[PDB]
Amino acid sequence: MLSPSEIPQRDWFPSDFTFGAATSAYQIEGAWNEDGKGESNWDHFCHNHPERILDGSNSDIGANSYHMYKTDVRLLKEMGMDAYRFSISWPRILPKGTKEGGINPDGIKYYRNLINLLLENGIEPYVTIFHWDVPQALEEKYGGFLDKSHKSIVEDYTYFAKVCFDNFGDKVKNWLTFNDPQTFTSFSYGTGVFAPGRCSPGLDCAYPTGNSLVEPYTAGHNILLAHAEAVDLYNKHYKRDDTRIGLAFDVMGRVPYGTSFLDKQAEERSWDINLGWFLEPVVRGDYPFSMRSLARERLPFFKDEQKEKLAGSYNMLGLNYYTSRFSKNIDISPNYSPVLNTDDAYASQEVNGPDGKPIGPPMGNPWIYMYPEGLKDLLMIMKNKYGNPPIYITENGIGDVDTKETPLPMEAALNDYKRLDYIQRHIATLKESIDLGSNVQGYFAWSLLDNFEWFAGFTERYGIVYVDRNNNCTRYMKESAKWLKEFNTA
Amino acid sequence: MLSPSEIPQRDWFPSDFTFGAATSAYQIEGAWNEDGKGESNWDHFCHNHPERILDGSNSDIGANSYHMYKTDVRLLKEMGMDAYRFSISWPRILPKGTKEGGINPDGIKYYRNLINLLLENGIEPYVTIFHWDVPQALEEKYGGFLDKSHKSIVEDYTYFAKVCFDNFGDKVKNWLTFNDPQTFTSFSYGTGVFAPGRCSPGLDCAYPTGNSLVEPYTAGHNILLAHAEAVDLYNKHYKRDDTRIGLAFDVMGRVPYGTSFLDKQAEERSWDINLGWFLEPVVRGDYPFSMRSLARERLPFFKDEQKEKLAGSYNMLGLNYYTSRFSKNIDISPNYSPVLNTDDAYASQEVNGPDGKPIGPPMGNPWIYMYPEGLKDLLMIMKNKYGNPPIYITENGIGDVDTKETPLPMEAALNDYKRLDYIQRHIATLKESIDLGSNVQGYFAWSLLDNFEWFAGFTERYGIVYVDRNNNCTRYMKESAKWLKEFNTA
Ligand SMILES: OC[C@@H]1[C@@H](O)[C@H](O)[C@@H](O)c2nnnn21
Ligand SMILES: OC[C@@H]1[C@@H](O)[C@H](O)[C@@H](O)c2nnnn21
Ligand SMILES: OC[C@@H]1[C@@H](O)[C@H](O)[C@@H](O)c2nnnn21
Ligand SMILES: OC[C@@H]1[C@@H](O)[C@H](O)[C@@H](O)c2nnnn21
Repeated sequence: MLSPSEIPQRDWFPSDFTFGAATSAYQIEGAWNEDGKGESNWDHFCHNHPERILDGSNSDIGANSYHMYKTDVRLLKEMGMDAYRFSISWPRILPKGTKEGGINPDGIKYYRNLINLLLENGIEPYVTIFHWDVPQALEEKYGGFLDKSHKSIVEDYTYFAKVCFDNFGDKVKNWLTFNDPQTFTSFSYGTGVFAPGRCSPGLDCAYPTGNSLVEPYTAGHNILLAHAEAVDLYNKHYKRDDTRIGLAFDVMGRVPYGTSFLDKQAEERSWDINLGWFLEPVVRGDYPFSMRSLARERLPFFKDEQKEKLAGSYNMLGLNYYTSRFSKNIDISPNYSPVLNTDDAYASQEVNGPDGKPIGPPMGNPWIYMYPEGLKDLLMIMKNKYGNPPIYITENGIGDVDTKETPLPMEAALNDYKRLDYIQRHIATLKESIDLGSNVQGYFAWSLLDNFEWFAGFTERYGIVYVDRNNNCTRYMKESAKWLKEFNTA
Repeated sequence: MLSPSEIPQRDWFPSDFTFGAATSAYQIEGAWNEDGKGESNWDHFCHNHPERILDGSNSDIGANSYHMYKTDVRLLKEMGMDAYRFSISWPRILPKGTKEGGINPDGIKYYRNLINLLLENGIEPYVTIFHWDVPQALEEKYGGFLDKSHKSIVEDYTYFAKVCFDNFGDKVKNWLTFNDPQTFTSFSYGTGVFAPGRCSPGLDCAYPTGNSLVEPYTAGHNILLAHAEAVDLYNKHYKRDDTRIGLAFDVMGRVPYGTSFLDKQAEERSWDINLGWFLEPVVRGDYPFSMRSLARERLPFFKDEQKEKLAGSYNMLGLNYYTSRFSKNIDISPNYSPVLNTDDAYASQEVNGPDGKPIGPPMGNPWIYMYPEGLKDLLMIMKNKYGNPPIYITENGIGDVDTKETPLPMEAALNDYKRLDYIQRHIATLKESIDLGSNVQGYFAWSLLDNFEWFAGFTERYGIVYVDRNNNCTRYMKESAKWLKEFNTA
């Protein structure tokens, strides 16, 4: 519903600016036990706990992109995308997760063929090493990223990254070590809505025998140690002058709930716990002060050698931006006690401001509210506080609800003008942000394809391309994809 | 040192703006054991521990203002001062510190006569109820402001305030319950340089059997409870349309040491622990979040009733401003624990910036560096963050060093061009601050009179009027005083 002169055009942006789409391995690949692939944490969680997926489903098939990857590339090419963000399945490459367990050559051939095909079609691969799919072998051996020794997972992740660099590094110039460390740790070990489904006693998850105040910080610490080890390896033995490594953060914009200075403080604590938790370690080598003061002993300390490896451990940064929240102060008092790790921010995160209105229009699912102004706020924080590094918006989109009780007619799914409007408004925000001096360099639509949306199952469709599961995952371009084609190829 | 067009003029300010000078009872009065007056904490400290005073002195005589108050008023009148800020000696009024012990009629009569003399000369009294002189009887009974009951000291202070309102309130329209709660608690119970001289075991004070991490907060909590109760009493039974009550805070300006956001965070924590510690309770009903997060259990909680009495418990506020520091970050770490309560800010306070130069030129004594910009910064914080309430600069001045090893010749002491330049520059800053929207309404030069400068004894002269103690405490106007007379009466 933007007027014609407000619709973004490709020539608003630099010639070397990048437009792409994004997927992740567990969400699209299927072929969960084919050609030597080992079980993952998510295979295990979905198979043993279908009650913890909203529609009882799994990603045994997904979008069948293991078998249908060629048509994925054709879609990207037809839309004139500059790049494709996808992830590598750790267990597909290393079925037992370790060096000892062996490299799976069919796993390697799959990603090799995908990468070469993208490149022969003029499409740049942006490769996520880890997008939440831990080999179940490692989960059973030492709990994966829960590894209390801060050694085994770091070595096993580092070797995995090495295998990717050896086998794909000659063709891949853009790596991201981790995707959404914050969501992964908080949801897997805090609320337990993600595999393996752990949380404190008294809380509603599959395994209420963890600790929602400690385990998320343990896993987060292991993620940062792993990231720093992998980047140290990459810089020393793999990086060339035109290649880049980083990681991608999930981030909601934060706006103070009211005019009180207390809500400004709340807002700052909220940026810190969401983004700062992982950003500040890679920028300066330690967690934010606020988190140290509030989580205290539950947040591990780094060795000085590890801080050195952490500080400056990126050439670029990914931001996965979807929505924003109002941050409202909570005082420290004997009547409040944190239950979840995210409660350490002493701030409630509200959809509705003091007027009772949502921060922006609802996009249809339980959590996405359209607030492009938050993207601008975030890019200005990256510019003015964190050194203005090269930024890619590695995910941005909405999920159309499609359930057994309230089906989404294919016709309505394809006429996705709500998604299109949302994409247009966020892209236009990026131009406004560039004009203000943001070092943002690209934008990736989250979801080339309708796919398995984690604990939501297939109840939400995020694709710019529809996937008919009743057929054989046949792909049809939605209106959003048709505009992106027009946009890129004018 | 200011050029002619830069020297402030009286018509730079509104016609109802207030220029004055300031003293305190223990510092000027003398007559320490006369006319029924009870012993105070400072009598006890100086007499029993002369080794803790730099020149071994006491204020048995002070500037002899108990006997010489008439010439104090004559001096104020000659200078055209609109107002005089002085304090009431708790033990001069209530020798045992309680209702039980009785009111001392000669004490009442003294302050009655001073107040009446000031008013018939057209000088408005600004009366500080407590400027650090606790009746020693209360110190011996329950530790004074250390009272772990949070009850006895509150009742005794509130009764003291009631006696002041009952006996002087018909003539006094401007009351300050407390002077420098931060300095008083930190120096009395943290570093122990002030009476009664308490600090943690291992530290250099007269009685290293306290707790520098706890006692200052206990004392601070009792001060705030006493303030709230006295103001509640005042509002209910004594306040009129044209009268006002508040308190006065010591505050150094804070500037980030470097360009790093970490030093901006350190700067904020420093404002919080210096100013916010006592300001935020009277503004909103609780301590700053940063202090609760860092001091934790060492900082007591308020009852809901107490929070309600505290919030908005002022019609005006005093700021005692002399200097500023650079605030430099200190990370939370296993290799650092606070020793003094002020270490809870996790910031070092530096005189010299990263270029090795001082924040501003030294004024002569150990701690005062001239930085009038810091006053403007402080006034903008009061304006923008804390509601822009009516503000009086209730102290501003410098101390001229005068010692047995390096005497200050009387002529050099009277030609106090360094003091005059400092006073002129800060009054100029107030003009600039008012145009920027500050609700500042007056300025009081600290020290009508050369007086007893606490642990420094008589080694520092802060007067605009010189006091010759080798004669009969005879007063001579310095050049600062002469310029102020010209400024006020031109
Ligand atoms: O999968 C659920 C999604 C995550 O993908 C996002 O990272 C997260 O910010 C969010 N908030 N609520 N639900 N979610
Ligand atoms: O929830 C929608 C998408 C998920 O599908 C992605 O896997 C995840 O990386 C992400 N983070 N923020 N929101 N998302
Ligand atoms: O004596 C030292 C002086 C005290 O006497 C002042 O009253 C106090 O506010 C201050 N802070 N820094 N140094 N001091
Ligand atoms: O140290 C100089 C003066 C003391 O003489 C005053 O008693 C005190 O109220 C104050 N606070 N700030 N600086 N000072």
